[PDB]
Amino acid sequence: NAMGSVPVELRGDFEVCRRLTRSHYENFSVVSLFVPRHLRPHFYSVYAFCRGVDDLGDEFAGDRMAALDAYEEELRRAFAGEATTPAFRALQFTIATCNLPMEPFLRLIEANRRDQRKHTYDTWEDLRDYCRYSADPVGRLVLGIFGCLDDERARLSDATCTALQVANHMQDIDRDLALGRIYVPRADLEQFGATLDDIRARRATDGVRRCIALEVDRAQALFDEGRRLESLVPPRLARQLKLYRLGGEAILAAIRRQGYNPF
Repeated sequence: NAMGSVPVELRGDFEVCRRLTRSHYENFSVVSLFVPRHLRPHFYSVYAFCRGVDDLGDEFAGDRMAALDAYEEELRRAFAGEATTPAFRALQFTIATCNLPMEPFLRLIEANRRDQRKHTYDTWEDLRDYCRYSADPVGRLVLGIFGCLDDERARLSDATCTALQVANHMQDIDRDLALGRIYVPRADLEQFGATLDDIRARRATDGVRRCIALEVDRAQALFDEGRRLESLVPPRLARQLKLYRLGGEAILAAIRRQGYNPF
């Protein structure tokens, strides 16, 4: 019972975070299978925060930018000790207890703005750069919760978080296409004589397959580099990281076992 490790006055607010988290993330029992009871509440508040950013995505009615600005306002208030939501009161306690920096929260907010303005990616560097906002900040906050957040370990965390997002992008070419987005870099397709039109026309040409393979290799190399973090953290966090890695590696392995063919 994670709720018992939080102060009595805050248990309601953390209960909200727990509800919002469990209902939004179907696999949360796996994501938190290793987290000690005294740290689970911080997972719930951080994940409720991410859910809040998700909800202001494609299906949100209203000025996305204005909504996100207001959400950023709430976030800053939570760092000033003047939160007004149950979710953000819980986050406020978490921020303080785990000494979390503000930048990763602001980057997750910015990730949503990045997704608004880009439907296609020109280069690998552009995709990598998106990952610095959409994927990396989660890993950094997780290290923060465990007392492991410094530049060296963050660097290794980022390799893993980025690897994971790429792996997921690659297995989700079809899903993303149906939503109006292509994450496969334009230059990496052209490097093998393919184009974005191939992706739109769901054609798994030799160029397409070689481009997917290039991304898979990049992500595998990032997993390999990320792996080092597993030796630098408490064993509970280490096993959690290993398991994210295994999941990501298995996604790559299924892509390979499909001849690098989405669709």
